[PDB]
Parts: sequence; C-alpha cells; structure tokens
Amino acid sequence: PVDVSVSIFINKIYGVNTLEQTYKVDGYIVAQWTGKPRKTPGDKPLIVENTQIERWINNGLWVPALEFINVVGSPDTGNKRLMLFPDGRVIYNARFLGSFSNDMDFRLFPFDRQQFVLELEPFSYNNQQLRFSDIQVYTENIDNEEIDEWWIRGKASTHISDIRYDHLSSVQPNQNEFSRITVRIDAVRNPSYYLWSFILPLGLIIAASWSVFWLESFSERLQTSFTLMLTVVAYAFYTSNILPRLPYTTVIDQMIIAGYGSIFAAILLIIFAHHRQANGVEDDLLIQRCRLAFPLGFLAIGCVLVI
Amino acid sequence: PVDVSVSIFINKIYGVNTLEQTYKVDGYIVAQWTGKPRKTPGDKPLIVENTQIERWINNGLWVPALEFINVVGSPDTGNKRLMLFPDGRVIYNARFLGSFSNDMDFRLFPFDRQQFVLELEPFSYNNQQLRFSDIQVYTENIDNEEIDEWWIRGKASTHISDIRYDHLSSVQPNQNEFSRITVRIDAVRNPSYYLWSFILPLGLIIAASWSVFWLESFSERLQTSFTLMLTVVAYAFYTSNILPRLPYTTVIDQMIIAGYGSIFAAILLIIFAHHRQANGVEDDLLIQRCRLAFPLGFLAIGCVLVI
Amino acid sequence: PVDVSVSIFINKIYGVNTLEQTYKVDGYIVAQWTGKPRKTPGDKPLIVENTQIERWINNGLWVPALEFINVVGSPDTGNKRLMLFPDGRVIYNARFLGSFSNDMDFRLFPFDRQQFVLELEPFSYNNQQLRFSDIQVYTENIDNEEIDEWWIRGKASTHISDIRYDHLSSVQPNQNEFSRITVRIDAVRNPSYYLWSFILPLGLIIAASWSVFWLESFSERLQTSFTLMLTVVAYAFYTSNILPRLPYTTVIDQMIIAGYGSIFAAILLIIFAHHRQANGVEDDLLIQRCRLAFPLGFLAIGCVLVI
Amino acid sequence: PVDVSVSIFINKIYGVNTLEQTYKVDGYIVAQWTGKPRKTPGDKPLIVENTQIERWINNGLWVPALEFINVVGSPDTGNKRLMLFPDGRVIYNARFLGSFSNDMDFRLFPFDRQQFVLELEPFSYNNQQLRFSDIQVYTENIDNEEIDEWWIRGKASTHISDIRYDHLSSVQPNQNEFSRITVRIDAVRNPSYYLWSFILPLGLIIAASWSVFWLESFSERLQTSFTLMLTVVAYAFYTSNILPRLPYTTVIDQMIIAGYGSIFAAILLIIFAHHRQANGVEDDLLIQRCRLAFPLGFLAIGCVLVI
Amino acid sequence: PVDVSVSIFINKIYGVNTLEQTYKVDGYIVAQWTGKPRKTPGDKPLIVENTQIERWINNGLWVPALEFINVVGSPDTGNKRLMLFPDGRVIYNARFLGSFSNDMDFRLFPFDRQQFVLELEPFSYNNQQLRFSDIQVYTENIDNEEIDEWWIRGKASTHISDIRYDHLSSVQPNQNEFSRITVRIDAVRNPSYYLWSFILPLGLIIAASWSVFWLESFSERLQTSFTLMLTVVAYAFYTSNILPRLPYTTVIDQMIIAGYGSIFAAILLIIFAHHRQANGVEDDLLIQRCRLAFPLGFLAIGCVLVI
Repeated sequence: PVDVSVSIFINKIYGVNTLEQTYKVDGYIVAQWTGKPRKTPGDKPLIVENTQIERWINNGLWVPALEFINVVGSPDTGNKRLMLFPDGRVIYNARFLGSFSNDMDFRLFPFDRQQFVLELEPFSYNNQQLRFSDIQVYTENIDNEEIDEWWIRGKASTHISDIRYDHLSSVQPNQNEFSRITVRIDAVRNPSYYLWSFILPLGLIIAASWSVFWLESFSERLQTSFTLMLTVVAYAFYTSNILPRLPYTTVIDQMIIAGYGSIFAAILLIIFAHHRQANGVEDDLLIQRCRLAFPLGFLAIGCVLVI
Repeated sequence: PVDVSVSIFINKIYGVNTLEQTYKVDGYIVAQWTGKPRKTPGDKPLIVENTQIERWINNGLWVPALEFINVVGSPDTGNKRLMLFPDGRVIYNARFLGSFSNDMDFRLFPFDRQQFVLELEPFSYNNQQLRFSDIQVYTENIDNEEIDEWWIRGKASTHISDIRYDHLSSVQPNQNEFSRITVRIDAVRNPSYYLWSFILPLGLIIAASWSVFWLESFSERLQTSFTLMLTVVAYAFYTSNILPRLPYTTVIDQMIIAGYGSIFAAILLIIFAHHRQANGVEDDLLIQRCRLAFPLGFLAIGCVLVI
Repeated sequence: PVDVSVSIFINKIYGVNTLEQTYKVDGYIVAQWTGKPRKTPGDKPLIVENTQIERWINNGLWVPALEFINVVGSPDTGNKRLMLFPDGRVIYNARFLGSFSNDMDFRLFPFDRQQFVLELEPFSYNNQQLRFSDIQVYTENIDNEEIDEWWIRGKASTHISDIRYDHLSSVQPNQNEFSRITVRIDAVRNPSYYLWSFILPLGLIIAASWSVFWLESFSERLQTSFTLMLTVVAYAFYTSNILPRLPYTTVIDQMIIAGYGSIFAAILLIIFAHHRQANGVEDDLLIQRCRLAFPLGFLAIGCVLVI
Repeated sequence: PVDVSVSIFINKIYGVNTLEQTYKVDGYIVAQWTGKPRKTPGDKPLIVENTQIERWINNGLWVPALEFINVVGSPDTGNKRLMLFPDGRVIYNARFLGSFSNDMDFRLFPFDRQQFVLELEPFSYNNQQLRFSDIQVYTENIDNEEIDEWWIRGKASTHISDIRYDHLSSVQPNQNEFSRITVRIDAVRNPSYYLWSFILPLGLIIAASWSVFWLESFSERLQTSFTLMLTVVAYAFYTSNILPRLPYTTVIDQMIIAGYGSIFAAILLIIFAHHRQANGVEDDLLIQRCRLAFPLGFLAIGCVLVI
Repeated sequence: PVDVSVSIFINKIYGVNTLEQTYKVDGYIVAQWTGKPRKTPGDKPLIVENTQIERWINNGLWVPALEFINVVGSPDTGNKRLMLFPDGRVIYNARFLGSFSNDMDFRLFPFDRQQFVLELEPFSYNNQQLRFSDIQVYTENIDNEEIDEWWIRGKASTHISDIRYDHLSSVQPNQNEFSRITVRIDAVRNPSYYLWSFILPLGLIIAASWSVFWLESFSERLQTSFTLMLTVVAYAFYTSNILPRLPYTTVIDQMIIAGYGSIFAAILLIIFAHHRQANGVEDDLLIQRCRLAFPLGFLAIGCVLVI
C-alpha cells in the first residue's frame, strides 16, 4: 500500500460563477512517494522536466494519476517536474489552474458565507494500492482585504478520508474504498459595494416612496406613484443587470418586491381614501394621513422578511 | 459479435443554452468487454492510465471508439484508464465533460419540462461486430433542490436500440444496424425566481395600470396611461435583458404583449368616453366606470392563455 | 486522376453570426477512393480509428487533405476512421463541427432569406490529380418548424465545378483547376417571434402616439409629446439590445425612425397650430383636427416605403 | 542569402476589436525558395501535407519559420503543404486565421478611415541569411459593399524593408537587419447604420429639445426640460450600450454632450427669465423668444466642431 | 550555478480585467547561458527552431524551464528558437502572450495609477543551480498616447532577488532560495472619455437637480424631484452598464450616491418647508429660498472627498 504525501499551494481563488456554482483556483500540486532505489547521474537527485516525464513513464516509471474529483472539465496544466532521488523517493510537482465545483448557497447575498473546496483522489488505485499519508495546504494569501472581492477567513481546513463506491469493477474482496483528500477554504464576500451602491439608494427610493402621503391633492397623490412605480422598475432593471444571475431570490430581490409592494399598497390606499366616502370628497383625514403608519409598518414587514 | 456492458455516472448537468438547445454534462463512461486472456503481473489486473493507452493500441489492443451521437463538438476527456484482466476482460474508464444537443421546447417558460439525453454508439463497429449488452446509469445526485436551477425527477431512462442507416459503406448484406444506447433524464425548471421577481410585479404593473380610470379629469386619465405605457416598455426591457433568448414567445412574453394591449385599450376607451357625447364633456358614467369591466375582462384573456 | 466520391451528412445548422456572416455546421464527411488492392487480415475490411490513421500515413498511405474552402478557422474534428478494403478502395469517415462563412443579406429582417453554404476542395491535388467524382448530401432534418429558428426550403443543392486559379506556383502547363464541391441549403427565417414581440408593440406605440391630438389644451398636447418621445427612445434601446447586430438598418429599424418622425412632425404641427393665428389662440380648426390626417398619412407614408 | 518569394492571399478581414485595436484575417501564405536539386518520385514535384512536414524537417529539410510580427497570440494554422521540386525549389503553402494588431484611431467614428496591416519577418534568419525577394498580395474581394461592415478601398500596398535591431545576442558584425514584408489594406467604415439609427434621431431629440420655449407657463417650461434631460440620459444609454467601447469621445459621444448642454442652458435661462424681473414674473419677451437665438447659435457652435 | 542573462521585449499590454486583476502581455523572452562547447555544422552557430528543440532535449540538451510566476493559466507560446554556439553558449528565444496577475487598486477610477508586472523564476532549479545574472527589458514603445487606453510612464522597473520557500522536501542543507526576476511597468489611465462622457454630464444632472427650489408651487417642487430621482436612477444604470465592474465604490460611484443624497435631502427640505409652520400655509418663504444654500452646501460636502 503505497503511502503518498500531498502538498497543495493555493495562489489565487477567483472568478466565481454563481450560476454554475463554480470558482477558479490556481496553484501547485506536490506528490511524494518512495519507490525502488535508483542510480542517478553523479548521485544528487535527478530532475526531469515536462516533456521528459512521459519518456520516463514509457520506460516503466510508476507515476499515478491523481484526479481532482470536483473539477469542471480538465485543468490547464502548467509546468510538470519529476524529482528522482537515488534512495528511491519520487516527487511529482506541477502547477495547475482549474475550475472547481462546490455546493454554493447565495440566498443571503451580498452577505454570503462561502467555502472553496478541493477534492483529490487517485484515479485507478484503491485505498489498498495507493494511500494518502498526510497533506498540508499553504494558502499564501494575506493583506489588502478591501481590494479583493473575497475575504479568506480561516486557514485551510484539511481532511483525508476513505470513499466507498457501491458499483465498480468485477472485483469482490475489498478493493472499493479509495482514499480522498478534502481541502476547505472559508471565505466571506466583500459587501462594501453592494451596501453603498445598492442597499443605500434602494433604501432612499423606498423611503421617498412614503413621501407620497405628504401630497395635498388626490390627483397629485395618485399620478406621482405611477412615476414612483416607474422608478422601482427602473431600479429593478439596474439591479438585475449588474447583480449575478441566480435561480432564486436574494435579500435585495426581496427588498425590490417589498418596494413594489409598498407602492401598490399606496395605490390601493390612495384610491380608497378618495372614493370611499360619505359625501364625495371625504378623503379619510386620518387614512390619507397614515404618513407614519406604514413607514414603520414597513419597518415591521422589513424585520419579518429577515425572519 | 462483441458484447459490451456500459455504465454512465452523471456528476453534473449544468449550463443550458436555450438558443442552441444545448446542455453540459460531466461524468464518467465505463465500457467493458472480454478479450483473449493476457498474462498480467502476478495475476491481478493490469492498470494502464492515459498516455500509455495509445501505446498499447499500437501494439494491437482493440479499443473501440464509442461516439457520443448528440454531442456538440468534441467532449473534454479527462483521465483515461484501461484495466486489463488475465481472464481476458477489458474495462475502459474515462471522465468526460461535453456539450450535448437535444430538442428543447421552451414555450411554457418558466414552467419547462425538459429532458437531457445522451446517445452512445460505436463509431465504426456495427451490431454484428460490436453490440451493446446492457447499460445502467448512475445519477448520484440528490437533496437541496431549492438551490439548484433544475429539479431532476426520476432516476434515469435507459434504452439500447438498433439504428439502421440507409446510406453507408460499400456494404449491402447487413452491416448497417449500429447499436445505440440512449439515456434520458427528466427535469423541471425551478420557477421560484421567475414567479416572484418577474410574474408577481408584472401583475401589479398590469393591475395598477387599470387604476387609471379612478382619475377624475380626462387629461389626468389619458396622460397617465402614457406614463403607464412607458412603464410596460421599461418592464418589457427589464424582462428581455435577464430572461433566456429564444426564437419564440413565452408565457412571460405573452403577458407583456397583454400589457401593451390593456393600456392601448384604455387609451381608446378614455378618448372614447370623453368624445362619445351629445355635448362634449359627457363622460359616460358607465364607460368611465369600466373600472370593473376590463380588469376582470383581462381575466378572460388570462383564462384563454390557459385554454 | 483519382476519382473521389464524397458524402456530407448535416446534423445541425445553428449559431448564425449576423455581423461576421457566419454559421456553425455539425456533421460528417465521408470520402471514398480506390487505390491499389491491399492484403487485409483474412479478407475482412480493415478499420483504422483516430490515432492509428497517422501511423498508416507515415507508412505511405495516401490520404488527401480535403479543405473546407469557406470555413473560418479550422473545424473541430471528432472521430476519424480509415476503412481499407482488400479490393483497394479506401473510405475516410470523420465527424466535424465548423464555423462557415457566406454572403448574408439581413436587410429585410426579420424576413430574411439565407442560404447556408459548404465548399469542399482538395488542398494540394489539382483536377488532373484529384477530381470530385460525385457528391450526395444528407440533411436528415424535417419537422418542428415553429420550434426552430429557421425553415429549411430545399433538401440540398449541389454543384461540382472546376475552380481556375490564375496566380499560383512557377508551374505553367495546366495545373490550376482544382475541383470543388459546393453544397447549398436554402432557409427562411420564422418571423413570427419578431412580429408579435417587436413589430406589434412598436405599432401600438406609434398608434397611441397619434392619440396626442385628442388632447384639449396646448400645454397638454406638447408636454405629452415629450413623454411620447421618451417612450420611443426607451423602445429603441429595448430593440437594439435584443435584436441582432448589423451594419445596416432593418425593417424594424425603419419603424423606429418612423416613430421618431411622426412625433417630431407632430411637435412641429402642435407648435404651429398654437402660434399660427389671427389673434393669439386661433388654433386652426382643421389642423388641430389632424386626428385623422396623418394617421392615414403615416399609413400612406408607411405603404409607400414598402415600394 | 536565400531569395524568398512570398504570396499572401486575403480571404476575409473581420472582427475589429476597438479597445484592443485588433482585427482578424483569414488567408494563405505561399513561400518559395530554391534549394539543392532533389531526386523526386517519377520526376514531377513532390507533395507533402500537414503531419508529414515535421517528419521531413526531422530528416534535415530546411523550412524557415516566418513570423507574423503584428499577430496577437499565435494564428490558427489550417492545412500545411510542402511542394518539393526536383530542380531544387521548395514551395511552402499554408492557410491561416490570425488576430492582428495595428494602431487604430476611431476618433471620427462612425466615419473612420482604417488600414489593416500584416507584417511578415523570419524568426531566426537575418537579411544576409534569408532575404525576401518579392511579394504580391491578392485581395480576392469584390462587390456588395452595402452588405459588408467595412469597405475595402485600395487594392493592397506592399513594402519589403530592412528592420534593424540594436539589442540582440552578443553578436557584432552586421547580423541585425532582418528583411520584413509589410502588407497594408485600406478600408472605410459603412456609416449607414449609425447615421440613420443614431445621428438622426439624436438630432431630432436635440432639435425638439428647443421646442421647450414655445411653452406658455414657467412651470411648464422648466418641468418639461426635466423630461427632456431624462431623454438624453436614456439616449446616452442606448448609444453607449450599442456603440463600440473606446477610451475617447466620438462624434456621436460629442453630440450627446451637446444635448446635455442645450438642455442645461435652457434650464438656466428659464430660471433666469423668470426671476430677472420688475415684479416677479417678468419674463423678458425677447429672452423667452430665444426660440431662434441658440438654435442657430447651436449651428454656429456646431460648425466650430468642424473647425 | 549557471549564470543566466535574460531579456524581455514588451510589445503590447492590453485587456485589463478589473475583477480578476489581470492584463495580457505580448512579447519575447531571451535567455542565455554558457554550456559545454559544441561542434556546430560548419563552425558558425547552429539554429534550432520550434519542433526540433525537443529533439535536442532528448539527446541531453539542458534547457531549463523558466516559469512566469504571476501568470494566470499557461501562456500562448509562439515561435521557439535555440541558438547553439560552438564556444558553448546557448540562447533561447521565444515569443509569448500571457495573462498576468497583480494587485490592482481601482478605487480612484477613472484616475488610476497602475503597474503591470512580470515575474520570472526557474521552475526546477534553485539559486545554487541557476542564477539570474542580469536582465534588461525593452519597451520599444513611444508616441500616440491619446489613442491608447493606458499611458505608459517609466521605461520599466527591475528587481532581481532571491525567494525563500520554507516548506519543501525532507531537504535541510540550503536548496530553497530560487532567484526571481520582477519586471514592473508603470502606467496611468486615460481619463478623457470618463471625464467628458461620465463626470461632466453627471455634474450637470446634479447641478440642475438644485433647480427644484426655483419652482413656485409646493406640488411642483415636490413632484419634479421624483422625475429628478428617476433620472439619477436612469443615470446610475448607464454608469454601471458601461463602467468596469469592481467590488468597491469609485469616485463616479460616489458621484451617483452624492446625487441620490442631494435629491433625498431636497425632498425632506421641501416637505419640511411646507409643514413646519405657525399658521398652516407658512411655506417658509426663506427655506424654499435655499436655492443657494445647499448648492454650496453640496460643494462643502464635495470638497471633503479631496481631503
């Protein structure tokens, strides 16, 4: 059972695809195991770069393929390197840039909490053939959080485990529990842009919506909300065009519907005040003057939308 | 006639292109057949990964090319693996991510029922040369439906069949019935986002559109519906920018046309009310009070879209 | 002069690029020619798939490169196959997906008539060396016309010709008339979508534009025409953002100009009526009642533009 | 010093990238030079296609690499062909699609004059080793300019020159004047689409903007210009979203700014007219009748833009 | 420790990705070192182009892989060349196009000062094996600044240094200090487009926003600011649709927020004017006359952003 030691170096995690639930990761893989002692030129370890690695394999060098389980497509592999030591040991070092998959929940945008995951597992060798001895991940990140889209929080989380597959080859003794490495990097979204450029003005839009009750005439009260209605649509447009596409409603999407709700509610109330009367122009002096009622009733509905 | 057993493992179905009628599928293919017994090291199966497979083929290993009939372009092949057994049997395992084609009807969007199809067929070997014995498809997906865009319903539809080509090679006896595996996975679109962020507020727009008749003056009644027209255009725009591009009208597209219609009808009625008179400002108390006539008359247009 | 038989199988024509005058074609090419008889294992036809073809070419197998004259870039080749018959004949079969170029006029969009073209020609062997004997094209298409963007007219038109190049190598006898196969597929755009979702609502806009004349006051008449102006711009935006990009104006584009024209023309009349007087407020009783003049005057200008 | 004759065939120039100053060219390069006499099969010239050229190079065929100096990235090479003559001469033929760079000034859009340039130069061989004897360029183009985006003007300008590099290897005699072929093709933009769908309606907007002075009331005069301002915003949006992205202002971009100014200037006067009084509402009968002042002052300021 | 001299030629820096913090660089690398003296054909230096370089590596030619540290993905390599001199020395010349990463601060857009960086490091050989002797970078650029998006300032900054890695093999002597070349190119953004087409009219919107106080009636004063609000919304959209996406607010983003604030302040003031009274109709003749108060009160808040 060959013991394989892994070391992952993470350079950059970028380009999150919200729709595809995807993120790109650039870095290096280092895999080490001990083989049969070799005769190296001179006696210091022998270096075999890119092209030449295949040539060594053709001569029977065992270099096991390690698969990125949760990779989308196949990674762009940069430089490959084999370091052959005379005492037997082998070090496979290669740089990669890959597109990775993971379950991502974006409901509480733009205050989402995400975790970037890497899953490594031998493609052909089961737990009894190839075994992951240990793994350390180096997240060589730091500083300038206010410049980056994501703020990495913890340090790299690591777990070597054994994955059992129920439907495999015509093999029955016990060859089915491949050993799998799982790396986890926690991150939080930089909410600064969405607060100041979306939440804030949306708030002012919704706030200024309530100012329709301070209008004197009914004709004024009603027609203005059509302009106000037209505003929320215009804002829904600007929102939807810039925010990331998802198959569900976010906090902001809820806020927009709530905006649509306030205006349509105002429309009903304004009409109600005017034509529900006991003479003709009896605009319910108090209901037309609900100028504080549903702004704070909106603060009640606002606190429940979070609940 | 070589009997081949196939097993498909579906990891991810994502990235639907509505216009090209395209969807992406990531997974593994496993194909197995029994060859002439080989003498493997020890007696345990011999493993051959990626690069080395080609070399073995040059030495006379028969590894049949299985074509994905309904693939767009050529799929990204990840790791390749040949498992050679001493008793003869051969197992081909490879990871793939491909863009596949299938007829997709998006008329009743966002309430689609779609089906993702895979069609496997040997590229050069007919039914009498190579025949598909059986296939099981493993959709190891489950849970968290409200996070994913599509909801997979059944397990997997499977069908091995024989395709006759009328125009083929220089063969006339019977080399023309290639065997095809056809895998079908049914899915329904997650309508949650589109209902709350598109359907609902559109309804309120159309709803509030009719409130233009509760205006007192003729000028108020008329001028306001222009703002209302401008509202539907703005909403039609917001719709088009976000929704999937199609070469036909959807339910949503139809609602928008209906929006244009309701406003245009009111325009006609409002002008009519004022100018259908025996003096000049005889605004027909019944027609200016079509405040219940065509709002629920629109519910007839709504039931006709359902019929 | 080697006689070559060609068969093109068209699977899907999609992805028309309006600006580049380009369309994507997925399908198979089959080329057959008769060489000197071979000794195949047994006597059974020999099959050579992908990788192995190059090995045969290195050993002196003549497989002429057949170039797609009008392809942009180089096509995505799927599976390749050499079928070598013992009587001599050789069959090259390969799947391809390519982006093809052709002159495309989109002026009378969305009512275009286009034709999808393929041009095959030997890359290195002239007519006296290699000549295209015959070609059949199989467009295994039919049905689902109102689900698809294009309606195919013919089945497939073909023309084998000899292309004379006037400026080539320092060769003078007669080596310059390469034989070319040209396949043509006629198609018509399904204008239904653009009619209901673009032509129609634009029409309602222009129509309701004319309703500016049923307004009483001058201030109403003029101020309303500014909201009307803003609506057409809103529509111009919505149109261009969704419709295909071209280097010229379409039928839809002209309607938009016509909308702008009607309103600016209306602006001129409305101002004219008020200030062209014999007192100050003598609004010309007939010119203010141009409520029918240019609605049918636009239908006159509209019907003349069709000429 | 090997005399090399080159012939460039241009099939298609498309896909201008305004920001990157890039354009795509599809075509063929043909290179001919005379080597030491060969003994060819039969005695007529030998043809070598794609794959086989590398094999010939491995056995000592000198095929010099010709670099596209102004290519961005590395070109899509189609078919390669070596034609080996017994009298010595060798003819290299290959099809290419490449993205080329050139300084492109788009200031006077959509009335650009552009020139598409190709620069060819040997990668490793200087003027005394390899020299370009002559070059002819064939633009096999013609007809239907009103169908294409760019109108090719000239035929093709040609220039073989000697390029001196001052910093190369530690080499000193005179090995620094690589011979370079420079192909230039002039073209003019088809302004039809931009004129009718952008210049004109923008023009009508700016013109009709001035109709703000024929309004009676101050409130009307002022409030209308807010709708007028909102229109230019809408138009700026529609323009910029469709127009090519640039790092400078175009003619059309200038038109838009001119619109903002016309409207803001109107706002200032309208406020000015009103509060510059001998009572409160004494609007200077001539300043309210600046209905002719700055419309023709706009044509005076407009012609200065030509200066 | 092999002394390697490097020379980078920068052709084009283009395509900045604001979110990914990425820029594309086209150019050449030249690497020179002295090997063991060779016997070259004739006696003049031997040239080895593209394909043949691998062949030399197989026969034992040491050609060290020099890795681009801050490269995203793997660069597109154009022509490769090995120049082998008889005295021993070897020169590697290769053209490259790569996407590079660097910390990029875009806060003060469109007035960014950016620096484009290249980082070279040997992939497999440490400081005691391979040492960077010296490096010169040639940015053969100059002139035509008003045409390009970025204005290159310096002549290019250099830093040859030694990077220590702390976590590698079970190696203890001193092999962990790879030598790294870092090239820096300073650049400034061409702000012209964003000033005239974004900064300028946005200011006019804000300026004209204040003109709401020159309105006489209360309803006019209040209702007009809703058109004004909708305009800033309209403008926020146009800004966002054209300007580059970032995870933080820029000056322009701030200008828009300043607008939303200015208008909301007016809404509150206008409402305040109307209802804070000692009679009923005391619309503060003085506070409605803040027509100069917060135009300069906005200039007080505005000048604070410079400090």
